[PDB]
Amino acid sequence: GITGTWYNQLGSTFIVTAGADGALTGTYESAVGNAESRYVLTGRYDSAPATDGSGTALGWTVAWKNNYRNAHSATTWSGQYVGGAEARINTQWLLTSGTTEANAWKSTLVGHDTFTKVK
Amino acid sequence: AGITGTWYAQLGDTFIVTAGADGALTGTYEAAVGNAESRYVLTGRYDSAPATDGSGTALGWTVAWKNNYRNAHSATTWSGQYVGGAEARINTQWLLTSGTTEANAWKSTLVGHDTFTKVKP
Amino acid sequence: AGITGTWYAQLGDTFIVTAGADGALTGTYEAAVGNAESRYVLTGRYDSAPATDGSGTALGWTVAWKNNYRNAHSATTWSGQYVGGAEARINTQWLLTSGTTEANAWKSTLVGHDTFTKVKP
Amino acid sequence: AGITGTWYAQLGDTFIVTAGADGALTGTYEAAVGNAESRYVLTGRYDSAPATDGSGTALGWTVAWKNNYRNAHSATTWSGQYVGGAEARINTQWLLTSGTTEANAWKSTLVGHDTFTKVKP
Repeated sequence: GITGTWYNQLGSTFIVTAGADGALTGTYESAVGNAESRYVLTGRYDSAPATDGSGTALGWTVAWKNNYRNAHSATTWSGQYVGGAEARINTQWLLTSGTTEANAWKSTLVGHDTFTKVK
Repeated sequence: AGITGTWYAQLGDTFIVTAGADGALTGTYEAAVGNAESRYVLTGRYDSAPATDGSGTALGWTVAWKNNYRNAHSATTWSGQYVGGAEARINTQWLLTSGTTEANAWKSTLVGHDTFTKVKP
Repeated sequence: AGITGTWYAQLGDTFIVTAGADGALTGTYEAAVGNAESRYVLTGRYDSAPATDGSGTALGWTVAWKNNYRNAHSATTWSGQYVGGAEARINTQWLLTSGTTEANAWKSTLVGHDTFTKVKP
Repeated sequence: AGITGTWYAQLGDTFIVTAGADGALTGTYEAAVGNAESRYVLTGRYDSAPATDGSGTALGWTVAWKNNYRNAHSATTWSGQYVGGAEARINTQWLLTSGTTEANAWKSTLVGHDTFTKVKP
């Protein structure tokens, strides 16, 4: 259910491959923030989920550095894939910026993203 | 250079990571228990060209809590920064999401924080 | 300010709040079931002089999950912003902390999000 | 009785709180250098009849960052538990939401953690 292209509510495009033993690999393209073009993503998912109607736990990380720019920051998404006719990946995310020690307390933004298979 | 090696959490957990020249993090996370049955694959990303100014290096990684022995139907992501020097640290916040039914989705995700050091607590 | 009145969560919950002239939020939160054992005191604060540039109005509140009928030994805080207009919303993220032993403190806190609207979902 | 008094954050901030018989938290938060332009109203709730099994006492509170002297158009909520004994502490996680435009809403909310103690660190 997981492998393929996913779209967030704000325009961002997540292209992922789910490996048979739990690897997530792919690319992320953000429509907002200090970002441009595509960024490598890597993560993990539960490759043997329950069959009781539960979602499939997963997570991945993007470091906001590519050949175009470097935002000195990284976002992790943690959530679950929910299959069926209206399939979705429901996430919460943490975006941590590299900071000085004086600004560490404000290094990390939190949010949520629901991804769907259609725009 | 600074990131690659072994890191210890405040409560006994250990992880060993290699930081690739182009931003990959790969390694193993070992829950406090200490045995093989408590070792899990870790994968993530870091800023491989960080600011050269005394600021942290941004990073994140994921562990799905499934290995050859156990499966919690859960995954944790840590988001943070590495701070180098005599008392080097990785300061993180994490989210642990469990697979749930739709009715219980509201209570799927735990949040916390952890500081990792190069020496045991 | 547009905050005073009734708000509805995505999953059935209702709260009724008064926003005081000097930044107080006071009211009652009613869990989705809306029976008589589902009402709890809420208290919080908001920006009583927000920006006039089109920005939202920052606010937060807490409910401790104890009333005359039951005690869940837990508390939720919501942090967010009020957005006024034809489709007014309060956009929030929340943290629900349960009383735990030290051993289980790592799993004490759930995180989530909710959007409150002036009409039912 | 355990909660009422002065608490110190790791970073230098101070707050003074009274815990009411029926679950109210009321007080003042001081972000250094505390004189007045640094003092803010805090209000929240706590579990006034916590479990007797060794669990912490759940609580939460909000500060909107406006006073008679300044206004940051933001609000922080802390969610945590009070743990009593010789080394009493309030262990929290917090959310700080700023008023934003709709375009900037995605970056409206900071997350962190604060452990408060009865002696300054």
